[PDB]
Amino acid sequence: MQIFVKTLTGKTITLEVEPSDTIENVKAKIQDKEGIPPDQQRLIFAGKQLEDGRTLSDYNIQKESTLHLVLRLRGG
Repeated sequence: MQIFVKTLTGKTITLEVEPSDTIENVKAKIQDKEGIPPDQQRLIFAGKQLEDGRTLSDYNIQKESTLHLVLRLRGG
């Protein structure tokens, strides 16, 4: 399944992942493309932060959805 990722810079990028992918493996995909360490990024959906070791299936995230990519800093 594919989806779109939106950052604070208003950048939109599409990623290919499996519904059984772990928040880790997925972060790895993000790091590989954005080169941003996973320890500096946080992923949130449905107002909830994804926990490490869990699969997407855990979080009813279906195909073609918008994921929120937040950096280490909460904001300005």
